[PDB]
Amino acid sequence: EVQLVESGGGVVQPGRSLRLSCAASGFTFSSYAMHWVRQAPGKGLEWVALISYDGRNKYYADSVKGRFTISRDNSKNTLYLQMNSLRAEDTAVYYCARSYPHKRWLRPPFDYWGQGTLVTVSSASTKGPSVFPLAPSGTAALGCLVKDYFPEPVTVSWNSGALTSGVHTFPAVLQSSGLYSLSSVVTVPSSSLGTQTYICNVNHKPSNTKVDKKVEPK
Amino acid sequence: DIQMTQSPSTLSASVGDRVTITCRASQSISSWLAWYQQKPGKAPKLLIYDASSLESGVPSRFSGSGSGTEFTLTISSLQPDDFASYCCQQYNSYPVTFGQGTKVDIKRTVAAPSVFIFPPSDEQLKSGTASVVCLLNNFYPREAKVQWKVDNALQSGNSQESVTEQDSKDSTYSLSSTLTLSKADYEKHKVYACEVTHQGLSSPVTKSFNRGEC
Repeated sequence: EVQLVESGGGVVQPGRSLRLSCAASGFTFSSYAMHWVRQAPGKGLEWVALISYDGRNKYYADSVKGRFTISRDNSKNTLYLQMNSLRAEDTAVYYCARSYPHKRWLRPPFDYWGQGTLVTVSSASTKGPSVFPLAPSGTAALGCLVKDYFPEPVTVSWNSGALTSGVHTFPAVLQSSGLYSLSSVVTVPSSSLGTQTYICNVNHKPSNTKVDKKVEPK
Repeated sequence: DIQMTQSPSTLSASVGDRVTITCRASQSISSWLAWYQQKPGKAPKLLIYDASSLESGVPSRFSGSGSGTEFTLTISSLQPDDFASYCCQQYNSYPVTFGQGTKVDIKRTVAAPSVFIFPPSDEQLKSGTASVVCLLNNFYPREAKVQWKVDNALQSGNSQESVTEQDSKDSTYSLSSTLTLSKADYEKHKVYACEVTHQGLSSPVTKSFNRGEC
């Protein structure tokens, strides 16, 4: 029952530090070379670093050399990635991966991975969103625009979770300003407008912002 | 580092289909190539290593082939669990490298988008900013072009869009496009239009509003 569980990801500003952990279970961790691999938004997987079974040999990708340090605690079945001097381009999901057993640890396939932990490096600062109605103008669409917030994520529900069918909450896009913007829409029977009230419930926990915006015909 | 080029970027398939994804290497990697399966929020999974060997317990409907510089992953009788992304990896030489990935989505009949346009709210115009939203609802396939027009003037560089994941029940997508202008420039013009082209439409659909006089 091999399992790898990464933790420690978060949102920081350029130049700062983050320590990632990966807890391993279900195998003799101390007999395997271990790796970190990362995947930036909309890009391919990129190998970052590796460490030998006994922690004596470590190798690093050129893009992180001198800024990251891979390490391991074999008595705790844990692998670590300490980052400092982080850059925007270090933003990625970071994966812990096991080196294929009898394959050269320097260039192996990886037979087990974790679910990953997300690292976000940005000069933006925490900010709650503005929520604006997308007013409906026999099927009618309406929604809420969740603009200018940082960092991810926000959650949007409709009618406190009572309204689920026909709801589409879109992935946020990152604007020029460095802030996110998201839209959430729902289609309803034109004839229901005025009968049901429609409320997007918006929550951005990083800024402790909760907004309930009611959407009216204009 | 060895560059790995995967093709195609995406493909659609039905259950029972035979699906082929290729990966090419900038220099031969002999047979040192692995294939992985990736699903959102889950751990990557090793399917095939050494170009052709299946990992223990991997279903035999997966096969791998190739040697040198060109490589093939084939899923022969695709099953519902196989809708996912797939990436190759070389381990011939030290910095291991991966392809960009290939997404396999569910095939269905063509479905035209229902299009809606939303003017900026008066509360937003207060801020000094105008966001105009165009919604393309429940269409297939994923490929769609959204074109913003302001008093017939083609817009470029001032819009962003995002697309949902394929819907579990009806296998469609929806798309949101946002056009951003200053409040000053929004008030300079009258007609805001999003023109949508898609396979489900015999001809492009335009939805518009007239800023004033409404």
